[PDB]
Formats: sequence, structure tokens, C-alpha cells
Amino acid sequence: GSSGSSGPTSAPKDLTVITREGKPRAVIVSWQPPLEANGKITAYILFYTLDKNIPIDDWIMETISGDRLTHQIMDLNLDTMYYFRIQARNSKGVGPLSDPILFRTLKVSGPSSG
Repeated sequence: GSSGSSGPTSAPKDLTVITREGKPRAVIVSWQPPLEANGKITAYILFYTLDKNIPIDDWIMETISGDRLTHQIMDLNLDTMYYFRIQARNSKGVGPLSDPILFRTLKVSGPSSG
């Protein structure tokens, strides 16, 4: 009957990644709801990976509650560039992703440069 499953055609914004204060390997990726969401978001799928040479598919996809606009990652490498790409998904489907943000992870084991 209702075969009108299209989905959002725009990626989220305000995509920021900050290292937790209680844990370095942990980060709080916050974002905002898209405009062309084409319908309230029911779920948010985030993707992150240190290597971009691989297809967004090979990346590590993470499901999030549409109600929430943030995601906490655990077990992250130290002193390694990590790309970020999140998107919006509604009862219908999911659209594109946001630009790959370049955010390096804290460094617990440092050679004592500074």
C-alpha cells in the first residue's frame, strides 16, 4: 500500500568530534538534523575509518537512535587520523553522508616532544 520509501537526500551538519575528558580513546561525535531529511529521522548511521582508500562500505558503520544526535566511539587508535561521515535515515531509507572530517586522536604514549 504505502510504497513511498524514498529517504533523506541531505547529510547532517554540526559534525564535531571531541576527545572525552574521562577517556582519550573515546570521542563524542555530535551532529545536527538535515533540512532535506524528507521526514523526521528515526535512526542515524555514522561511519568512521582511519583509511579512506576503502569504500564507505568497508568502513565501520554505527547505528544510532534518531532521537540522539551524538555518538561515542571506544577503542580508537592513538595519534592516528580518523575520518568521520554520518548520515540520516528515516522509516523510508537513508541518504548520503557528510564530508570526511579530519580529527586526530589523543596521544597517551608520547615520546615527550614538548
